[PDB]
Amino acid sequence: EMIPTEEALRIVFGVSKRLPPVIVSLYEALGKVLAEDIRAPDPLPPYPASVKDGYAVVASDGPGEYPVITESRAGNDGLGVTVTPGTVAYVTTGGPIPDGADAVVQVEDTKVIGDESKRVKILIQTKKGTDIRRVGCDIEKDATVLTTGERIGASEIGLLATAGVTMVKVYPMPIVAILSTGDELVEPTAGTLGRGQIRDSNRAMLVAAVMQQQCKVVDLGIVRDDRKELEKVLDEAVSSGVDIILTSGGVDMGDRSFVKPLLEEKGKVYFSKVLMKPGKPLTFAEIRAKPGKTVLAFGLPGNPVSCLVCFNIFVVPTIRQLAGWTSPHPLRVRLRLQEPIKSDPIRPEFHRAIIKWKDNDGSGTPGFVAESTGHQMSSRLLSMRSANALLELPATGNVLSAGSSVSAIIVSDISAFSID
Amino acid sequence: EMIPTEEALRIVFGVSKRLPPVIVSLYEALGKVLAEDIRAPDPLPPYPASVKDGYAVVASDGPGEYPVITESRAGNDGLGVTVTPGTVAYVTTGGPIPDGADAVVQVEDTKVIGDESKRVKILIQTKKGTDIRRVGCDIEKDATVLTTGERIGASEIGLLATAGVTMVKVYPMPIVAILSTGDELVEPTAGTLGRGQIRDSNRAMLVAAVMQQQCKVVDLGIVRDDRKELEKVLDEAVSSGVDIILTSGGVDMGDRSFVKPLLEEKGKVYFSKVLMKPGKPLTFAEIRAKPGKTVLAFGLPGNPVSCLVCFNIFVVPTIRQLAGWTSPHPLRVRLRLQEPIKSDPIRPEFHRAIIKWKDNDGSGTPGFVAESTGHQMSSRLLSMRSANALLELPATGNVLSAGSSVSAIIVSDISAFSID
Ligand SMILES: [Mg+2]
Ligand SMILES: [Mg+2]
Repeated sequence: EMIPTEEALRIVFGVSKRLPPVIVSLYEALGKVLAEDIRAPDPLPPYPASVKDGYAVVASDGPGEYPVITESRAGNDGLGVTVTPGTVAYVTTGGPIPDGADAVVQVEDTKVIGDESKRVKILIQTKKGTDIRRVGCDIEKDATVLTTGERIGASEIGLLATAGVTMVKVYPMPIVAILSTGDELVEPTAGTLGRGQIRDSNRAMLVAAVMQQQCKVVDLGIVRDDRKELEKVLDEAVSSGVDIILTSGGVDMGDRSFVKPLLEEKGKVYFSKVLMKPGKPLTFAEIRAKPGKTVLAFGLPGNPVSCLVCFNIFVVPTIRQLAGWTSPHPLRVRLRLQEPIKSDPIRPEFHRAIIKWKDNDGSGTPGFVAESTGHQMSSRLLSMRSANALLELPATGNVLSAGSSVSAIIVSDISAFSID
Repeated sequence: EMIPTEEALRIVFGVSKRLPPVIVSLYEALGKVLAEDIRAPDPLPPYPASVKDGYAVVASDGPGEYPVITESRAGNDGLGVTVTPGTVAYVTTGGPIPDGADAVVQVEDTKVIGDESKRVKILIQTKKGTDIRRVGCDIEKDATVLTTGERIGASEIGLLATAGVTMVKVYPMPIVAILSTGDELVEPTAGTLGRGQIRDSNRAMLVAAVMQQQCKVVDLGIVRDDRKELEKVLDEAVSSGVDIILTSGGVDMGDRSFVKPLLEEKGKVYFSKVLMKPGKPLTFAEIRAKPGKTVLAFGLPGNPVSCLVCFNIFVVPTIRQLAGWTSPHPLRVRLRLQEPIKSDPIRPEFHRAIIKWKDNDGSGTPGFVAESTGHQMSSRLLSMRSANALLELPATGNVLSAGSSVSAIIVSDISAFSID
């Protein structure tokens, strides 16, 4: 009954489809994947431009004293002026090279002479083309500067701005609906708890996890253990326009667990048991919204750790696939254990760790190392605290010694890792 | 005159100060650093809770047929009912254990008997405490679940919700003002460019870079090469409440470069020349806003590459330090070059690369590898395209062969790295 994680992931990958592209403004494009190629409408620079503050010269003149016939910093400066042999022009970095000049001698290789007509001493012999950016040096006209499937970061925004593109065709992020289930739950605003009550922590945790993925959230609240109630919430969520529904709890054993029977009634359940610790009751379904698009549903396990681990392993790549990422899979690295860890005898375990890069990983060479977050019980959300990786432990039941190597899934921005 | 990058960074670190903490809502706390410890007001679970769907029993009774005297799923279910020797109670996962029961036998190790009073056959001999979470098992009452200086991610939001904390004391992000300088610039909305004009790309690039750091941006636009004009913009920016001002251009040589003289007049310039390629004219200053707080100013170089490299190396750790990060420094790793690279003979170079983790880094062991983004000229923003690292090349002027190892600064979320 329990399918391997690799199979469950292949099923999710084959079912999930990229969202239709949209047109957004320049700053709305940040973080999104391009759905069109971007072409430069003009060259960069669009005019021969100086690399230095100095003088535009005729290289063959060589060292000597010359009159300064114009000054060129921007725009129309020096328009219609020709730098002929025996003359020079002052230029600032980025200034347009006047017609006739063929090199720039930086100001450090010159000296101003006299005082009232402007004259300069060129102190070196330069070569044609020195310290000039030719037209199209950096970007040629009609070059493809960005391509469909490329994710937009800060330099890509810079390239869009360079090319004068301020309305961009991209793949959008999915809209995600989230609900919690359970008669024992109370809102996280609750003070004193009554007997048999706990605060709903999964919903806020998932809202935050989805916010970190840059998706709009639809918070559907706490749903009680009543089939008709959950049916109504799920039906309205499916017809609301969301792309993904996340539930937690009420998906495994127990006589008031209605998520799985409702997903089986409303859509197609691809799996409901995965060979993994934590996360074995994870349920994945596809529901058709009536005209009419597809909605993906993840029936996440109720235990807090299980809920977040399943989100990290299955929901994150699904969000990325819907958002057009060509490489949605998580970064996996190899690392060395800083302490001994016992694997499970039946299920491959995703053991929470805090990893860091060290100059010596224990073997004399630089590498990542990992520390366990401690007890791994699925009810213990403190085992996720500060965890930036999931160690992929095989189902051997053996104690993996300190210094041994394992594969690890990196789950939090690797560029925000705390240094050793 | 050119100070080493390590010295420039130490100066910035010593001058930069953590911002005063504020109180925010639960979801506004995501991404922020805690400025208080968080204590659990009650235990998790706050009642003895079942780990399984099954029956709460007296362990010493052993296998046998017993009447089901109550059912417990949440809240007050089973309140006042005592499970005595010779009786059992049905329980769902998370349900409160009735008084008198001391173990749970999961439903798979039982069978329902008869049909009309409820009776069950317990098929195993269990042990006291099996499949029960004692009060405080996961979190003890008054335990510190989160500490001052801890960054809040999704699991931390979950822990805040668990503890009923929905108003959180955190360090805020800095507010950042951004402007571009130059008579040659036009807005990125411009179509056909006139002679000697280019689109302003640095400002949008920096707005995006600051957005990626989760800071509010104040966009001050294009400023022309006029001392009084820039003075007015800088003066108003300083008194606006921002914490950081970023300029680009007009900071090195040239007779219409007013950023450096204005920073020297209005505040204290700590350095204006750094021994690095690109980025050597980087200028750093502290300005006092009149009552009255300190404002940090970075006079970034005008060349697009230089502008973003300096942002990545100097501004990012400054943002993080202001936002209370205890480890603001960028992740540095060791990696192997996939192609030969020529270092500079005078300045240590921050060479743009696209890095990835490989199962074989070329030496037979897993590791990061790097490819150059190509020509590294500072006017060529295409050299930043897709770059996720800066290779730290020493100032040797030698060709570093393919297969050699270098240090690299990771500049983009390592958990969003495209896999090999
Ligand atoms: Mg439940
Ligand atoms: Mg300028």
